[PDB]
Amino acid sequence: GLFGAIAGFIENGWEGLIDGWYGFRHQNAQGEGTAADYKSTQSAIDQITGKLNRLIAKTNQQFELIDNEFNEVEKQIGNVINWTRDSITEVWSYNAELLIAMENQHTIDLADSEMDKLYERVKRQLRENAEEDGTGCFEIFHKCDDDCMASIRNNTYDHRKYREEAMQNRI
Amino acid sequence: GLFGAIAGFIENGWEGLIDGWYGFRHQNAQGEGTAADYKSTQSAIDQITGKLNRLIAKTNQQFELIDNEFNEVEKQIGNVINWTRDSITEVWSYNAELLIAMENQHTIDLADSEMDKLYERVKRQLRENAEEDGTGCFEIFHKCDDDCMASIRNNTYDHRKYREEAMQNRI
Amino acid sequence: GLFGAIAGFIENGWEGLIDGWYGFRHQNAQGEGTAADYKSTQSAIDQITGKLNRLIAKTNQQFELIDNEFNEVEKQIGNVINWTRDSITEVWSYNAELLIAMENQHTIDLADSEMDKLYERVKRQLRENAEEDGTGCFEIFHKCDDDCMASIRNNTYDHRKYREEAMQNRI
Amino acid sequence: DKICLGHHAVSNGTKVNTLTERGVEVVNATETVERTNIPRICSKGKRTVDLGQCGLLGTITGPPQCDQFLEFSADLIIERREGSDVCYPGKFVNEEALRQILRESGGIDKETMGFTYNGIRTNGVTSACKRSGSSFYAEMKWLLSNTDNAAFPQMTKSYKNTRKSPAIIVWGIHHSVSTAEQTKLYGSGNKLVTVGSSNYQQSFVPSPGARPQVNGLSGRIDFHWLILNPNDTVTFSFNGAFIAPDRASFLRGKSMGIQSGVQVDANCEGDCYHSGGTIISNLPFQNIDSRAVGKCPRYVKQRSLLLATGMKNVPE
Amino acid sequence: DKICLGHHAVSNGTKVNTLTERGVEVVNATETVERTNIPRICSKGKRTVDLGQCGLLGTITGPPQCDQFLEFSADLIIERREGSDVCYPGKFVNEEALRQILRESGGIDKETMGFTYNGIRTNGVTSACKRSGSSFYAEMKWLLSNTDNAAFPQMTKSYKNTRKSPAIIVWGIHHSVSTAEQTKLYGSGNKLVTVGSSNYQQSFVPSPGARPQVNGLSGRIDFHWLILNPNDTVTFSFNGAFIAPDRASFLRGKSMGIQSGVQVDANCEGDCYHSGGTIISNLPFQNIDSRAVGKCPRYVKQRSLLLATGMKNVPE
Amino acid sequence: DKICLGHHAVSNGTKVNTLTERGVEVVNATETVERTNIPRICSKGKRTVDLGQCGLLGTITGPPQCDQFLEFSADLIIERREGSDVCYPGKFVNEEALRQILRESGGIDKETMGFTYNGIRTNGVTSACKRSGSSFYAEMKWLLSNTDNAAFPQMTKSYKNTRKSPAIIVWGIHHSVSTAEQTKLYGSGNKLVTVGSSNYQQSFVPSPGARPQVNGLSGRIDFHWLILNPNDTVTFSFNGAFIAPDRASFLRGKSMGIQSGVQVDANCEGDCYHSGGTIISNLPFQNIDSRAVGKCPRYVKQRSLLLATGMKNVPE
Ligand SMILES: *[C@@H]1O[C@H](CO)[C@@H](O)[C@H](O)[C@H]1NC(C)=O
Ligand SMILES: *[C@@H]1O[C@H](CO)[C@@H](O)[C@H](O)[C@H]1NC(C)=O
Ligand SMILES: *[C@@H]1O[C@H](CO)[C@@H](O)[C@H](O)[C@H]1NC(C)=O
Ligand SMILES: *[C@@H]1O[C@H](CO)[C@@H](O)[C@H](O)[C@H]1NC(C)=O
Ligand SMILES: *[C@@H]1O[C@H](CO)[C@@H](O)[C@H](O)[C@H]1NC(C)=O
Ligand SMILES: *[C@@H]1O[C@H](CO)[C@@H](O)[C@H](O)[C@H]1NC(C)=O
Ligand SMILES: OC[C@H]1O[C@@H](O)[C@H](O)[C@@H](O)[C@H]1O
Ligand SMILES: OC[C@H]1O[C@@H](O)[C@H](O)[C@@H](O)[C@H]1O
Ligand SMILES: OC[C@H]1O[C@@H](O)[C@H](O)[C@@H](O)[C@H]1O
Repeated sequence: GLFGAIAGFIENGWEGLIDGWYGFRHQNAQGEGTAADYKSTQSAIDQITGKLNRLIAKTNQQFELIDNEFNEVEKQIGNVINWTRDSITEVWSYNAELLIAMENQHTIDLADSEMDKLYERVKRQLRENAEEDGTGCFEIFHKCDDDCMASIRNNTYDHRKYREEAMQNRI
Repeated sequence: GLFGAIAGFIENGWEGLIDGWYGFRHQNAQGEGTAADYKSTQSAIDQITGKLNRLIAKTNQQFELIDNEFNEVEKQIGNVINWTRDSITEVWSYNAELLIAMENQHTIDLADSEMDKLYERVKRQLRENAEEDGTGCFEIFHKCDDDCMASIRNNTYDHRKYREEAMQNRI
Repeated sequence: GLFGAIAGFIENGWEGLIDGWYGFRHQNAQGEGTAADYKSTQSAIDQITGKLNRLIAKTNQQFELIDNEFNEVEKQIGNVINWTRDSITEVWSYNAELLIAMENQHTIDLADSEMDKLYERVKRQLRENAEEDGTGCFEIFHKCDDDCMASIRNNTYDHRKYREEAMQNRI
Repeated sequence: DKICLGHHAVSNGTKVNTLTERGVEVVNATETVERTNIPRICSKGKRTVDLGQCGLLGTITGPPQCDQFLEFSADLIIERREGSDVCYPGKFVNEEALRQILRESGGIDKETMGFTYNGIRTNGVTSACKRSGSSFYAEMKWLLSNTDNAAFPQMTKSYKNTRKSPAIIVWGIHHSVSTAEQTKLYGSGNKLVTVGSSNYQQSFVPSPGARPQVNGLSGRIDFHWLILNPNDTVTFSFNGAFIAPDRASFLRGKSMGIQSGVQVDANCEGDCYHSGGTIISNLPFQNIDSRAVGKCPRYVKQRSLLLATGMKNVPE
Repeated sequence: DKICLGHHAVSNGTKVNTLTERGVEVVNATETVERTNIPRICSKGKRTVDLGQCGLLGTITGPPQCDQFLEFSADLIIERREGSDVCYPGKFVNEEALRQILRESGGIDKETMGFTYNGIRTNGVTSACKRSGSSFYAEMKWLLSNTDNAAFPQMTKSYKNTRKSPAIIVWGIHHSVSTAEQTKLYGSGNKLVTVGSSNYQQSFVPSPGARPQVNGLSGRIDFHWLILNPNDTVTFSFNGAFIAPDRASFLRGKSMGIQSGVQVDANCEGDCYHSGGTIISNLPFQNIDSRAVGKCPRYVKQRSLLLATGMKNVPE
Repeated sequence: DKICLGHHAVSNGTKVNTLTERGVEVVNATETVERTNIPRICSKGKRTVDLGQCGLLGTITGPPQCDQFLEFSADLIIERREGSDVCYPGKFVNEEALRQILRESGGIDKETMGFTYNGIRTNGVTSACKRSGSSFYAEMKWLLSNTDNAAFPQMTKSYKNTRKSPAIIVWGIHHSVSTAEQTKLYGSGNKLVTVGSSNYQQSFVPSPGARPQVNGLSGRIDFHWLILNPNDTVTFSFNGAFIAPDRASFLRGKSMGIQSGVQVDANCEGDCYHSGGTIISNLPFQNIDSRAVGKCPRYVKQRSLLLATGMKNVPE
């Protein structure tokens, strides 16, 4: 749902990748290499995290019996209580259900978010040196060795270097 | 609200279009033609759908009288009941109101979503062959007949074909 | 959270700017100037606005005593009431907490929204005349005086004028 | 040569509210609060009993009205305003709790408790409980003294719940129009009716005297009741003002009790009732009788709450 | 030559919580739980009655304190801890339900029931109910026997609700300090007070004997009550220990009852009251007295719940 | 030469529901409704009292069973089905309210009320209340007449709450198997027990007669009770059928009362109890006993509600 990346224009996703949530698969000089992006991986994690520490919570509200399991109470008040009780059970069953769906919708669309914010920051690094393949790859129009890959990966990559190269190469 | 497309940079929208939710108006060789995009149209529909089948729901919770329309009950317990009752009526009136706004906000922002995911996939097809007009059109800088339109529409359109043509044409 | 702009690729933000929420800092001919964008500023404001006028609300539901501060009521019914009562206090404390977080999450992600819709409309004006610097600036590759800045600011800026200039300048 | 993206709209759309706005035009929306009633007790499929002129508590005592009902059996039980639990004026002690029981009983099944009587009458009848001529409650017996003023010889009787289900035991105290007249019936002195179950004990002494004519009669018989358990015994110790139960009443099962003023209709089936008819919907919220029973939508105050099923409607 | 977009910030912002974070700095936020009380019953515009030393149930019986109030009329009714429903020790049977009635009555309007008396006293007074000297309840009459030990000739009286509204009928039973002293007043034997309405019957026999001195008097008069309907009749059969009602009391309309310890103030107008003052707000949640009445915000446990009204505050 | 972005997945994931979908595969999710019970009263740290064969109300009266408990002291109080509040058949008037008091008492502390007796017995014992041989309630005294049929000389006693906390005063009425036998014990006539506190008055007359044998005895003693205030006095006026309280009972503090069928366990500490054990969780919702007490998660109907903790799982 939403945002476009996860199950969408990024055509499925990667069982290979086990170092985090997000990452880069490349191919160049040596061949294929895959290395997870810890800042996008920890951004998602640190947000889900914050939900669990809200919902996994210590309700100090105490309640006590009004009721009796062993010598059932007067009939009239007993029926009022169950009513009141069940009237509430409803509310919470509703409240719980809806909470879990609301947050699963946001948990998911939150994941799709952190991916569209990565793709579209690696387009801002790679200026006019490369192009949008369609499904979630850039075409680095010019060679990029396993130190040039690593310069995109740790956000140094100067596009000034290879701009002169790509300028023509891209024709 | 949000996302930018629906009532925003796409300056209003199309009463003409009756084949779905989303679509393409073009002009070329013959002139103007409009054909709805069934995958974006059914993606929105299938998501709204899923809401209705959640809210339009069979609550088996039964409740029975504690109360009496004909010979009103004791005065004391009667006032407790109404209280308890009205205390709840409040809760649900709140709960309902808020549910409907929450989901209308998401229903809407969900629509705006599926449009920004279309515009920005037809930019990924059309590589460096065309440009962002402003309000929701690309300028195909090179002719595209009513079989070339149809190649964008069913996601075949190779940008390699017309790249050579647009390269200069775009100057 | 979400959307990428506010605290993200826009590396922090501007204590200088006091004329609204959003704006443009430039540098050119004369030097630096900052002028707030009232349509994006009022779009955010008009949306938050609409929340407050929902939550700041006149609940006509009346309630009365069932209870007694001065000559405490019978013991049995008294314990039922507190129960019922506290059973509710729970519900609202839950309901309130969750409402405020849900809307603060949307209030925030709503702000990040109106910024990504500005950046990415000033890219649609500036066609192929400029480039994405990385952190939230375009490089107008060609001079833009303090009437050319103002043409982007009030959404006139024709990219046809300076396209010829930027075409080469950008190499 | 060019290409445009966009979305649909319509001539006029439906105004809904969002989290941030009060009244955005959208394409299709649908209503989320049920407003439409049906003025009948939609009873298709269901074993139904419309008591009419019988009042629910009458199905234990057995006045004239409640004759067709002394062993009713049901899925739904409808109660009527016309209906009445008594013939000889008086009332049921701890009334409304009992109805809350019988409404959910699935109907009752009677069994005699087997009391016979040495040295009194077994038979006292009134002009307000009319069968052929003047009669009484069918499940009960007005126990008197043999002739005017004579001895009510102090008695004890007892009934063991044979069955695995609990019973309902009923009996009445007779508040006779005066102390003078309390004699004319039962004889003089402290008139003690005592009632020992086992998970319950208690006693009842009539309070005779003046009180205005109802069905043109100045007396009262009020009925009391207990739930007798599997295996238990009740014991009835008394010396006057006692209406003796012929039969104990057991519950058949499970039922819905409602109260209504509208008629039955076997055509339309429904599970959400109230005194104005039947709430047939699939909507999460109803705005109809906030005491609707059965399996309902939720009551809300709101008349309408429009949920969007389309995008923003934007024309030029 | 270049162009930059961005957003505002400030030196220091306000910490709120989001769905995923506990304390993000944002620009402007506002508080969503009302904490600020006003220590007075903000009563502007409103027809108010501060009972003070009258206790709400006193407005039917009419002790000394409740003299200025026997026909009060109101929008708001304030009850005080100083206040009291009695002069001759005793209490009201089924008390708190009655107050729940009178609080919402809009005030009461009295009418005499028209009982006169052949062959007794009509007038019994006590040193605890002081008017000029020693007096009694104004809406009631201590009915005795003519002289010491003499006959209380068995009586019956009756009042028809003439009006279209329901009434409130009151009466008292006198538990005299001993069986010896029950005679000194009314005469000997089983002292039966009986009370037949029509949608209600019942009886009362005094229980005399020892119980410690309150206002230096060892007796008790406890009051009982019923709601008499349009057209109905109540009937009062008795032979002693009876406090007879002079007047029946009808309800004027609609009112808010509160209980408080703070003073009135006509300057500030408000609709959410409690015993500590007046909750004036437009906020959806209050954290003040969880038994606040009137039209309130919702009680919550939380002291503060900060709702954001700006973006993320990010400085360098 | 190229570069690709993307995200993780797995062989198979966990199905959850979203706002728009019923069952999207996601990577890691976690369960949000507690289902796992512990079949014991997890009581680590806590001053606990398992009454067993004592019934909570027995800790005031003091039957045989409740001997080890007449001054219990506690954080948790466990009640058992085996347990019982009585030896001489009968029951407690207004029972369940009292337990709701004692459960939260933190345990009780006794003090004698100091009644001695001129001209009666002080000592009546039964074969059902067995200590050494046949005995009685320890906190009470069966007050009789000196010899068979003899005078019960009319009495009055009184106890002032010395302390700053409220007390609990108890006493019993004896419903003797017959009027004949009411004499054999106390002597004849209207047997009036009267009970004046100050914020409470009332009286009790035994109703003797037939009712079936329980512990092979056909009589009943039912107990009544009041909360006596700081400074107040209670007064006990009577002439027969009276069980006199030796001691008044004060509350120590604060406790949790539960009812259970499972055993204690000092190993595992917990705050959410019910009759099936102990709900140890940090989950917001439990699906276990909807009458769980203590500090619990919320009951819900749902068995499982899976909350997502990862992205969409998409493989090829
Ligand atoms: C209230 O609920 C419990 C069990 O859920 C049941 O056993 C109890 O008797 C109920 N009471 C009535 C009268 O329905
Ligand atoms: C409780 O609510 C009903 C329905 O609105 C009302 O008619 C009834 O009399 C209420 N009870 C009291 C005592 O106000
Ligand atoms: C119910 O609530 C209030 C809490 O402020 C308390 O003082 C009152 O006495 C409670 N009732 C009982 C029976 O404890
Ligand atoms: C009831 O009592 C009988 C007496 O013969 C006994 O055999 C049986 O176990 C009991 N059964 C039930 C269901 O109460
Ligand atoms: C009350 O009784 C009188 C008898 O004179 C009658 O005329 C009137 O219609 C009755 N009913 C009502 C509702 O006022
Ligand atoms: C209780 O009575 C005594 C009399 O000796 C008195 O001095 C004291 O103030 C009273 N009240 C309390 C709460 O101690
Ligand atoms: O029902 C009321 C009246 O009915 C008459 O037929 C009867 O003869 C009268 O004694 C009186 O009882
Ligand atoms: O009020 C209590 C006391 O007051 C005295 O004035 C009166 O003479 C006494 O008889 C006693 O009643
Ligand atoms: O089970 C009760 C019976 O036990 C006997 O031992 C006793 O002598 C009888 O009087 C009777 O009390």
